[PDB]
Amino acid sequence: INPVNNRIQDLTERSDVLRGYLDYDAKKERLEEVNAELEQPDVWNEPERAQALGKERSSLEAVVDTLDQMKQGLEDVSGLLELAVEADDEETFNEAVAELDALEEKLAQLEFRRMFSGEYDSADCYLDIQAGSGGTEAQDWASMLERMYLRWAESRGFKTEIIEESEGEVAGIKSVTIKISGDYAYGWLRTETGVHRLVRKSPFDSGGRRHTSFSSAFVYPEVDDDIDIEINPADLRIDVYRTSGAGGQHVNRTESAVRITHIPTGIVTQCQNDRSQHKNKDQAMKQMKAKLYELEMQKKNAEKQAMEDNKSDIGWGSQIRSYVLDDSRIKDLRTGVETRNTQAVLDGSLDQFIEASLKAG
Amino acid sequence: MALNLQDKQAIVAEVSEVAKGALSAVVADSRGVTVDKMTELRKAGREAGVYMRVVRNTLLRRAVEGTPFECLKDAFVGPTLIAYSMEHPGAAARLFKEFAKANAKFEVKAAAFEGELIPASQIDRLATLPT
Amino acid sequence: AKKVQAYVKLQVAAGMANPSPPVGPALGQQGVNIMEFCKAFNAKTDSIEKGLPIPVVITVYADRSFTFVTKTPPAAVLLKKAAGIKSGSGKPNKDKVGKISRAQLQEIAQTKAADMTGADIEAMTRSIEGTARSMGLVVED
Amino acid sequence: MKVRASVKKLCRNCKIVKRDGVIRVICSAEPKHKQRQG
RNA sequence: AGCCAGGAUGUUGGCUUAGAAGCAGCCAUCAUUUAAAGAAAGCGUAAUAGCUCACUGGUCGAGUCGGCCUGCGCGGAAGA
Ligand SMILES: [Mg+2]
Ligand SMILES: [Mg+2]
Ligand SMILES: [Mg+2]
Ligand SMILES: [Mg+2]
Ligand SMILES: [Zn+2]
Repeated sequence: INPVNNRIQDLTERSDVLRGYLDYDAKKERLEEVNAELEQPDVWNEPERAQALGKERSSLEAVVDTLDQMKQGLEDVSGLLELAVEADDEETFNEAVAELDALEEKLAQLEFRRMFSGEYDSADCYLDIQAGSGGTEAQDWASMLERMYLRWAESRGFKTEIIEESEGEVAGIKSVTIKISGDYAYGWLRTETGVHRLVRKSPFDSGGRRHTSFSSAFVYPEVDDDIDIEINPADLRIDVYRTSGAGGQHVNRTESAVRITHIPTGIVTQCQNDRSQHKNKDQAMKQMKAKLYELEMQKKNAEKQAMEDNKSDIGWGSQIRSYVLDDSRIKDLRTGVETRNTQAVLDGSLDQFIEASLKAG
Repeated sequence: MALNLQDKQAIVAEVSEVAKGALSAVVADSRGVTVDKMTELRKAGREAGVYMRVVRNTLLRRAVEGTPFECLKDAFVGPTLIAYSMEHPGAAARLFKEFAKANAKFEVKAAAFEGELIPASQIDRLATLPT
Repeated sequence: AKKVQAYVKLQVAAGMANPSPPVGPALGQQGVNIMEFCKAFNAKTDSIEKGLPIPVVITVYADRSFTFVTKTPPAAVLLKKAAGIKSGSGKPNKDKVGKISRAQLQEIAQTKAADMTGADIEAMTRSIEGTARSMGLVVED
Repeated sequence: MKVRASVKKLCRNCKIVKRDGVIRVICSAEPKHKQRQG
């Protein structure tokens, strides 16, 4: 028919998922309820509420006001060339060409919303893939799931770097660590944390029967340059006193010992090893430098442990995709995308398993 | 003002506006209101011309020094703030009346209103407008 | 008794309609009738233009009655409709705009002076030429 | 009122005064600029 | 130096067309009405609103103001 007009029905294909997910009718209808909330004289007495809302109304704009104009252009961009192809108006033929860029850039305005989820989207990330027990079949599938994403990362233009590796005793691997390098590395693979599921007839067992083996693929950026010891002497109360006393008249007179008490925290750091106050100062400053940074490593782990506590209670909800190769069927159990193209999946056909997975997530 | 160069420039420009104009209509209106200065300064550029500028440099040795060539009775308009206004585009035309309508439009004051010329003298309120 | 004491100059975007949600509580400082202005807002745009920001001048007299004074649209948006550009200043050596012809600027000059006053309107014609130059927009003959 | 060995006019309204021979800075706008000694 | 008036015009001026609208990082320094007005010196309010100074006139009307070179002092200067 027309590659120009079918492209419009393909922008429609990208639009309808966003129409159904965020509910652009109810997402629109939410705005008029908060217009009357904001249109009020007694909203000045809660300025924090209005400041939280004054941009919240604008957050609803770029979602609704983009889609509200987007539905109008579907008939408009298609109907422009439809009248231009009849009269063969070559200028009007070229007029609808820029019209194809009208809604697509608006769709790109929603692409901001697609990548809005995240604070390290453009950061480089790691691809850590651990294998389940499963005998050797799970060892092989970790390798089969390695090259699943290793073929895909190079299929899109991302730099693939293999940092760590651990091979199988018989065949396959055990736990490989790939570092995907480039911009938007962690952004696309953010929806890849979670266990993957394989169902196939295992070739490793002699009487080969259908094994249901699993593999997990946890990703994380691990990119930082900010380390704060907070050795600022506005803190760190210094207390100097004299030792126990074994060296006669001298050590009982010299205030050699020293204590380092942190002002915000309260941990004390004493040192009375050497004989000079100048020498015990640097050692007590060193031990305080250790005990303060090691307190920071526990608060890093405390927030990390509470982060896992929202993940350990999930259980059988950490499964991502079901690769049932006995009947040649793929099941993304999160969203509900079924595909019958397992030979093409291993090439890295997961673009269908991202557009459905990431925008809805 | 720096010195004589800028000072005489205020004089010389006013000097050229005496020789060809005839009327002497004055006001001591302190309130140069935003709209009123967009009215009385528009009216000259709507009726007469852009010769009429604000100047209340009324000092007996300053503005009189700007007019020692014609109508030396302008000297006795030497005291306190007063806006001089001649009339070139039609000698002694109706610049006075509509300007006095501003007095009926709440122009604050006009100290010792006299209709200075075209009697060639004082108090006469200029009923006759030779247009 | 009151004529001009509750003076306001407002009216962000005239291209849309129904001022009640965004600017409704602005006239709600004194309790002004929202629809009487909403109709007057819409009885102002439909006659002239309904697609760009135009400013209004309102003053509410005694019994909560107000008079209207429409104002000419600002050159920042009037030359955003004339030149039709989404560029602007802030970056003279990074993002400047193309030129505007003099007569097209004169067409604006006819419209600006028709909604304003002044001694010499041709003098105010050059004043806009400096404004567009400060917006990163070149203007020529 | 701040006690500093070096006093200066922090604002326009900030004036200087030598009350009892003791330099001091007083203000009629922001009563936060009052200074002494100097 | 005081006491009296204004302190404007487009301009709610382009942020990226959430909010500083003479006021956070925004840019840039326009032309006119002109005795006179910087798209700005401060306070202020999500923002505005509002009150002064810049600069200019009237007025009681004379010397006055800002630095530099220096003599001698002042504060900084709290211990048994
Ligand atoms: Mg005393
Ligand atoms: Mg003084
Ligand atoms: Mg000394
Ligand atoms: Mg002393
Ligand atoms: Zn002060």
